[PDB]
Amino acid sequence: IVEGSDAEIGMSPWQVMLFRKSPQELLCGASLISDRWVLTAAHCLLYPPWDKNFTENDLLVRIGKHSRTRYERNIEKISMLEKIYIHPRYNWRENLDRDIALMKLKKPVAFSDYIHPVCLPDRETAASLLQAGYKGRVTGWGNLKETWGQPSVLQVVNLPIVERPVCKDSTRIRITDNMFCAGYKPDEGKRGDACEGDSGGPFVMKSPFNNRWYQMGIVSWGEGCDRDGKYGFYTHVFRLKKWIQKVIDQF
Amino acid sequence: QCVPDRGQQYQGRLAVTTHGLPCLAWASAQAKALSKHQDFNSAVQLVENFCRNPDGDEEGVWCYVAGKPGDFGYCDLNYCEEAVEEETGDGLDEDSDRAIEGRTATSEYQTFFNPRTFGSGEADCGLRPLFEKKSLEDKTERELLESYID
Ligand SMILES: *C[C@@](*)(O)[C@H](CCCNC(=N)N)NC(=O)[C@@H]1CCCN1C(=O)[C@H](N)Cc1ccccc1
Ligand SMILES: *[C@@H]1O[C@H](CO)[C@@H](O[C@@H]2O[C@H](CO)[C@@H](O)[C@H](O)[C@H]2NC(C)=O)[C@H](O)[C@H]1NC(C)=O
Ligand code: NA
Repeated sequence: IVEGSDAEIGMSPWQVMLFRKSPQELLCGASLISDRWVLTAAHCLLYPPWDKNFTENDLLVRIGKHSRTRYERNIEKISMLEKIYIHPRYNWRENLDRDIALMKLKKPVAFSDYIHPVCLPDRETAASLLQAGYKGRVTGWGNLKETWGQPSVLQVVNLPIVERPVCKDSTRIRITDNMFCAGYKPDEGKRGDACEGDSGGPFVMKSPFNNRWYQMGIVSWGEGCDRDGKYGFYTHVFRLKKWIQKVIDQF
Repeated sequence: QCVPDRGQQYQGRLAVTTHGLPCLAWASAQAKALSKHQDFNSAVQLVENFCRNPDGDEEGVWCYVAGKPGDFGYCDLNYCEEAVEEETGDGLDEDSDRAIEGRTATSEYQTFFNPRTFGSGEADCGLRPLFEKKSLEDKTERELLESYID
């Protein structure tokens, strides 16, 4: 997270760290959507161009964390993985369209002050909140700068959703209805972006109607981090909600 | 001459992707594994190994090429000019139902996955124990809520 600040304790209790067993290494972020399902970006698990293909036994999910590196015994919970589901049409060869994956935990996890799931949007929530100008919040332990700074503690940044024509013209990469973009315009003054290592993490918006936090996006991709005229891209979670429900219900 | 409506009506014979890979059989096992959790439109006939657009992909027709996630490819059909576009509060498509339900008369959000091993979390999700449940505001959420108002 570039130009963010340290999170407060329990500010994002759904934030999950995906972690390689050996060598021991943060891979990505993720978000807890129930007591035994975790959402993440597909490219964190599978990206053949970088020779990347993690299976269930390669990984751990760590929940309730704040420190990037410290083992936070009695606060964080470490769960093994039962099963990984990558979107069947996650388009890694082109543009990371449908950059989403689900992971079923070996055993359900108990909730606490530090561990608690995020909501998924309904159509109505998505329709009213997902508009240009409105800000959501992104969290993660990824790089502090395009040219790396690992944070000592979970970072957070608030960013506005950007109009689609502006997203489209900011990049040569093909953007789809399964993505949205966020960040400040050059000449808006403020700065901020997600970066490498933040992928999988949730873009969340707090509803004014019921005050719950809804995960609207997943950190997906960008070109550098925090460049003027460039925007971070997020997997549009609502538009892939049917696939989420179907995977979960058919289990 | 040119295919309209992102080739959602399209009944042709094309069985090769733009990258000259041969379409797998829609009825094939590995193709069915990949179709298993997807949201397909009935008015789209999955014939043989022909390029179809079942999910209403903005990019048009496509087919599977092998059995792993991401192993599919678009097919190079000539589409029409179709001059319209979707903006940040525009593009619909049915999502989070089964068959236009309506009946939900003891709750006004409409929460979704059923209580068995969907697992648990749903009723309370998105309310933080140290913030919303304690009635405390975090140091920067006000910025988010204010972006809705102005
Ligand atoms: C996996 C994620 O940690 C990381 C997030 C970067 C977010 N950046 C900004 N908001 N500025 N994603 C990536 O690194 C993805 C995965 C493959 C390559 N990639 C990129 O973002 C590339 N720089 C751009 C790209 C996009 C789509 C296909 C190929 C390359
Ligand atoms: C990711 O890794 C696994 C390896 O464990 C791959 O699974 C293979 O599946 C193929 C085709 O279905 C089988 O023939 C192999 O026996 C499996 N590999 C082995 C030896 O375990 C999977 O294909 C890999 N994903 C990608 C996209 O490369
Ligand atoms: Na920028």
